[PDB]
Amino acid sequence: GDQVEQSPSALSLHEGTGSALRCNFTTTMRAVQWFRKNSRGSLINLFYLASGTKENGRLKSAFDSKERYSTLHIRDAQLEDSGTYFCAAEASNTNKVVFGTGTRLQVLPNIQNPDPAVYQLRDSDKSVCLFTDFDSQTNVSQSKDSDVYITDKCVLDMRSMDFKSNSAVAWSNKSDFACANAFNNSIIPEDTFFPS
Amino acid sequence: ANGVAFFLTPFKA
Amino acid sequence: SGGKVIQTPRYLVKGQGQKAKMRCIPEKGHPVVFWYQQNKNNEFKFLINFQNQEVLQQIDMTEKRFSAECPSNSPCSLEIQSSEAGDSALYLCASSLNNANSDYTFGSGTRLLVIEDLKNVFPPEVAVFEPSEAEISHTQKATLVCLATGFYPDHVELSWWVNGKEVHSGVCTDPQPLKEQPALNDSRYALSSRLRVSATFWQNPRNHFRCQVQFYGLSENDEWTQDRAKPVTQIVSAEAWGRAD
Amino acid sequence: SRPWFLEYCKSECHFYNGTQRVRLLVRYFYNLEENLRFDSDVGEFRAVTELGRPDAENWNSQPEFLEQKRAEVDTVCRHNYEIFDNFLVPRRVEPTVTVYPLLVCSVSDFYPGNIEVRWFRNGKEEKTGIVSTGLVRNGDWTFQTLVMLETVYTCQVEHPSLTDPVTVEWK
Amino acid sequence: IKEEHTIIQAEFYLLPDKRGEFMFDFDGDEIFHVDIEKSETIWRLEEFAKFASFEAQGALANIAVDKANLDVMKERSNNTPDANVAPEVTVLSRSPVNLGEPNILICFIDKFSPPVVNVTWLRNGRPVTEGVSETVFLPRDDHLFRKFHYLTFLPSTDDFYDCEVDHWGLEEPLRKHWEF
Ligand SMILES: *[C@@H]1O[C@H](CO)[C@@H](O)[C@H](O)[C@H]1NC(C)=O
Ligand SMILES: *[C@@H]1O[C@H](CO)[C@@H](O)[C@H](O)[C@H]1NC(C)=O
Repeated sequence: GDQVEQSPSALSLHEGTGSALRCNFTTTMRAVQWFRKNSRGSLINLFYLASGTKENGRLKSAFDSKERYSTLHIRDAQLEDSGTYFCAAEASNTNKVVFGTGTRLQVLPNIQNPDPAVYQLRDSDKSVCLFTDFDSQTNVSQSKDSDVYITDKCVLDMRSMDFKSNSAVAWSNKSDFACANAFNNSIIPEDTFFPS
Repeated sequence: ANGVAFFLTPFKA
Repeated sequence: SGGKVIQTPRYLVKGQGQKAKMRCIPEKGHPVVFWYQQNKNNEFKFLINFQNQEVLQQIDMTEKRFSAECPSNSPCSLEIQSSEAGDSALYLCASSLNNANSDYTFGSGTRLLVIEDLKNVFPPEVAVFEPSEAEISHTQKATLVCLATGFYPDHVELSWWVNGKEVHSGVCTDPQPLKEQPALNDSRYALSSRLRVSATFWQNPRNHFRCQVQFYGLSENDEWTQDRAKPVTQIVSAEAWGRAD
Repeated sequence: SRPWFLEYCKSECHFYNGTQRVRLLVRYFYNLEENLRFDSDVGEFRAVTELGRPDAENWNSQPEFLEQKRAEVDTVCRHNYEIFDNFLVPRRVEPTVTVYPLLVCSVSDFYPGNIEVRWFRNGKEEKTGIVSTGLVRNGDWTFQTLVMLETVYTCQVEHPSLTDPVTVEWK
Repeated sequence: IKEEHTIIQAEFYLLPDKRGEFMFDFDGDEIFHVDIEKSETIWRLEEFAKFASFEAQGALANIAVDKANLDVMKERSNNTPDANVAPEVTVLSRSPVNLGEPNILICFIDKFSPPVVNVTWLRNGRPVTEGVSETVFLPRDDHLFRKFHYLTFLPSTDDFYDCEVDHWGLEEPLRKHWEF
C-alpha cells in the first residue's frame, strides 16, 4: 500500500531473450536503486541512478526524474539472471526510502538436444528416480499419493562443457513404487527413454 | 497538497 | 570487511518467549546502518537506523519490543526480548556511507522462525545416490543425487564437495524444500540436489564426492530433556567414491 | 566577550528564464566565514577556506553522492519551481499611490518589486532633481517606495499588476 | 518577459543558545519556516498553506545533523575568533500614515551576525508587549542575517515610538526613532 508500483509481477524469459522491468513513482524521486535477490542468495546491488542511464554488462537502467519512472532492462537473458528484482528510491520531499513491490524473473534455458529419460539410482540401500534432460516446455507435476515424493524441476549448468539440463527427483518407500510409474502424474514427452 | 522538496544535510567527518 | 555485509546467523529458530539476538557487520567504513523486516509479501518494514552508536530513528515496536545497539568496533545487534509468532520473518541489515544518500548494500539476512514447541526440531538425514549406468551409456554423463530428509525447520544449506573442494558447476538444488506431509502443520521437510559430471570423471575411483548439509537448529545453551539426541546446529554428510566400469 | 559558534548552510536555487537554465549553489558557513561550496556548474565541492577542505576531499570521493547533487537541479530545484509557480511566482498585488508635499510620490503595498515611477511636470518627464529612497521590502510580501521631485505636477506608476498605468496629479 | 527567480533553503544551529532554525526563501521573502521545538510548518502568509506542504520532521532531522556538525567544526578550527558584524536599524511605517487610521510600524534589522538580538519596542519611552510580531532570522546574499519586527498601532500626535536593538557587536544599544 505504501510501496512503489513495480511491473510486471512475474516474468518468464527464454534464454537469450530480453524484457524490461519498470517502477512508477508517485512523485519526484531523488535517485533510484535496483536490487536482485538470487536463489538462496543475498541481495545484490545492481544500480544507483540519480539521472540518465547506466549500463552494466547485460543490464541497462534508466531513470527519468521528471516523468516519474525507472526501468531495468535485461538483454541476452542468462540462467544466472533468475531471481527477484526490487527497486528502491526516496522521494525528494521526504527522508524515507521506499521499496518496489518486487518482480520474480524466471529464465528458461535453451535445450538444443532434448533427450527425455528416467533413471534409477541406488544408495551409496535406498533408491530414487531421476527425470532428466527434458526441454523447458515440459512441466513437472507433484506426486499424488502421500507415500511418493516429487520435487519441482531444476536446471544445472556444466560450464566446462557448455551444457545445461533440466532435472527432477522422485522417491518413495512404498513397495508398489517403480520408476516406470513415478512421473505418471505429469504430462511427460512421448519419447521418454525408459531403461531396464 | 503537493509537498516542497528539500536538501538533505550530510554528516561531516 | 567490504564491500560485503555479514549477517549472522543465516537462520535462527526460537521458542515463543525466548530471546532472539541477531548480528550484522556493516561494510568497512560505513557509519550508517538500517534494519528492515521483510515478510512473505516482499514488504520491507523499517525498524531502526543508526549512525555509529547514535539512533536516528526507530518505530514504536522496536522501542518497546526490540533492543538494538551498534557498539564501536563491534558487530551491530538486534535482539527481540520476547519472541512471538508474528516475529517470524527475514531481518535485513543495510549499511551506507552517507546519511544523505541511498546506495544501501544489504546483508545476507537472518531468517527467524518462532514456534511454540522446540520439541519439533529434527536434524536432516543425508543420503547420496550413485549414477545410474543407463545414463552413462546413453549420455556419457553421470548424475549423483543427494537427498536430505526428515528435518525441521526448513533451515538448511546444501553443498557439494569434490576432493575436498567446494564445487558449483553442474550443481542443482531445489528452490524450496518440500513438506514431507503437506497435511498437518509443523511437518518435517525434504530437500534434493544433483551433481552431474562427465562419465569419464565418475569412473575414476580416485575422485571423492561429498554431499554436505548444514542444519540450523538449537544451541548449546538451549535445554533438552528428551531421550533422542539434542537437535543442535550441525553438519550432516553423506559421500561416495568414483567407480570404474 | 561572548564566544559563539554557528553552523550555517544555504542551498540556493537560481532560475534564469524559468526552468530553462538553473544552477544550484550550496554554501556552508562557519560563523562569519564561508568555508565550503557546491556549484552545480562545477559539479564538485570546492573549499573556500582551509576549514572546509576536509569536507571537500571527503565528499568528492563519493561519486554516487556527487551524482545525486548534480541531479538535485531537477529533483529539487525545478521540482519546487513547479509548485511555487502556482501561487508565488504569479503573485500580483496592486500598488496604492499617494501624493503629498518637494513633492512626494508614495507607492506602497505592491508585489512584485518590478516598478517604474516617473515624474511629469506639464507632461514632460522631469528626469532631474529626483530623490528616491529605493525599493523597500516590508517583509510580508509587500513593497513600498518614495520617489521625490525637488521642484518648487503629476507622477506615473507602471507595474505588472496594472493593465494600464496609474497616474496621479497635484494642484 | 523573462522570469528570473531565486529559492533559498537556509538552516543553522547556534551555540551557546542551543537553537536551530529552518526556512525557505523566495526572491527575498520568507515562504515558511519550521518550529524546531514544536515540529510544525509555519507559513509566512496563511494563504500559502492551501497550495503547498512541507514534511516538518525533515527539517528536524537536518538541524539534528547541523548540531552534530557544529561540534565537528569546533574541534576542527584551531582557533575560533569571536567577531561580530553590527546591525543597521531602520524604523518606518508599512503604509502611509493617517491619523486615527490603523497602521503597522516596521523595525528592519539588517546586515548582522550572529543571529542573536534583543529587540524592544518603545511607546513614549516604555516597552510595549501588545500587538508585536517577530520574524525568524532571514538569509541574505552574504554571510550576514536579516530580521523584521512589527508593531500595530493607532497614530496620534501625542505618541512617539522607538525600536531598540541590542547586538553583541554594538557598543551602545541602537535606538531608532519615529514620530508623526
Ligand atoms: C525564455 O524562455 C521562454 C520560454 O520559457 C522563451 O519563450 C523566451 O524566448 C526565452 N527568452 C530568452 C531571452 O531566451
Ligand atoms: C539580551 O539580554 C540578555 C539579558 O537580558 C543578555 O544576557 C544577552 O547577552 C542579550 N543579548 C544580546 C545580543 O546582547
